[PDB]
Amino acid sequence: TPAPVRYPFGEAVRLDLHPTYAELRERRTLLRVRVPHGDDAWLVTRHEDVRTVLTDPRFSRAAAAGRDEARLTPLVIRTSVMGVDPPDHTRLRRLVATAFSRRGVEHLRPGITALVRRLTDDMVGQGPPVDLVRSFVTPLSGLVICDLLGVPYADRSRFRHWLEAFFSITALPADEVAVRIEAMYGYIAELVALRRAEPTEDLLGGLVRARDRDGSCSEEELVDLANVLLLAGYHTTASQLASSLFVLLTQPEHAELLRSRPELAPRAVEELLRYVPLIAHVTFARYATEDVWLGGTLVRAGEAVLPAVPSANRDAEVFDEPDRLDLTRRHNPHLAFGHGLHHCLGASLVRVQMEVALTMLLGRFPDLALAAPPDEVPWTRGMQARSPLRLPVTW
Ligand code: HEM
Repeated sequence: TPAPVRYPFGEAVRLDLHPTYAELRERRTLLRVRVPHGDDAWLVTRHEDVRTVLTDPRFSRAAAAGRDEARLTPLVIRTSVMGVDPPDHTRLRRLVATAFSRRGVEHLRPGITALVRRLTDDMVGQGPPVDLVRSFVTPLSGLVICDLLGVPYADRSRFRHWLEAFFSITALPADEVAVRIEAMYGYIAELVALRRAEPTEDLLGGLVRARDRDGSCSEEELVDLANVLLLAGYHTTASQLASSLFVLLTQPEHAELLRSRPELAPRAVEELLRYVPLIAHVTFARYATEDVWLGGTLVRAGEAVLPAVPSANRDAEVFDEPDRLDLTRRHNPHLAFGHGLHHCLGASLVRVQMEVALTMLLGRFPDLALAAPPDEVPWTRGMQARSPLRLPVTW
C-alpha cells in the first residue's frame, strides 16, 4: 500500500477545484489518502469510477456503520436511508418515494411559484441593495421543506443553529457538535410526539402513522429520516441555489442568456448542478464487501473508498469543455444527485425550486447584478457544502 496523502488537499475556496483532481483523472488511479477522522480510504475521481463506488453492490454503505468510518467530520453522522443497504433501504425509501417523485413534486409548483412571487414582491418594494441569501434563498428553501415536512418555519431561530453542526468539518469543536446534534434529535422527537395525539396532513404525520400503524420503521429510524430530510431541504438546497446565483451573477453573459430564453431553465438547472462543486470535497464513504479492481487498484474487502463527486462532474471523457459553463447542454449525465441506489430523493423538488426561482428572479429583475466585487462575497468556511454567506445585489 502507498504511503497515504493528506486529504482534503486543502481548504475548498469559493467554487474552485484543487488541481489534484484533474491530474488523478488523467492518471486513472485511485489515491490512498489519510482523512481527518477514521480509516484511510481510496479517493475516487473519475466519472466512470465514481458511478461504480456509488451504486455497485460490492460497495456497501451499511458496512460503514460497523467501522470508524473514513470521514471529514469529527463524529459519525446517522444518515438514515443514505447509510443503509437493501433490504432496509427499500423498506424505508418506499415510505417517502411517492411524495418526492416528479409527478408528486409537480403538484407543489403553484405554491412554490406563489412563494417566489411573494419573496420577489418584497425585493421590488424594498429596493436595492438586497442580500439575496437572507431575502430570497433561505426563505424559499426553508419555507418549502418546512411546509412539506411539517416542521414549523417559525422554529428556525432555534433549529437553524443545530443544522450547521451536521455539516461541520473544522468550524466546530467535537463537543459543540455532539451537543447540537443531540439537541436536534430531541427537537425532532418533540415534533414526533405532537403527531401521536394530533395527527397532521404533512410528511411527518405520514411517517409517524407508518411507524405506529404499520411498524415499517423503528422510532430512531423515523427521527433520522425526518432529520435528513430537513437538513437537505433547509441547508443543502439553499447552498446550491446561492452558489448557482453566485455563478450567474459573476458570469453575467450566461444570466442574460437564460433571461433572454427562459425555456433553457431545465438545461440550465442541470448544468448549474454539474458545474457548481456543491460538495466541499467528497460524499459519504463506501466499504467494499469483497475484492474490487478499479482505478489501477484492487480495493480489498473491508477497505474504504471516498467518491469525489465534483471531480467526476468535470470529467473530460463525459462532458465537452467540462470546465466551461454551458447552460444549453442537452444531455447532462452529471452525478450531482448521486447515482443508482442512493440517487437524491429530493432531485425533482430541487429542480422545480431552481427552475422557478431562477426564471422569476431573472424575469422580474432584468438588470440584476452584484453590488460588491465577486472576490469580496463571503463564503462558508470549514463546512461540508459550499455556499456564499451573503449575496449583495442591486438592479
Ligand atoms: C441542490 C440540493 C441537493 C443536492 C445537490 C443533493 C445531492 C445529493 C447527493 C449527491 C446524494 C447521494 C449521496 C451519496 O451517494 O453519497 C443525495 C442523496 C439523498 N438526498 Fe439529496 N441533494 C439535494 C437536496 C435534497 C433535498 C431537498 C432532499 C429532501 C427533501 C434530499 C434528500 C436526499 C436523500 C433522502 C438522499 C438519500 C437517498 C437514498 O439513500 O436513497 N436532498 N443527495
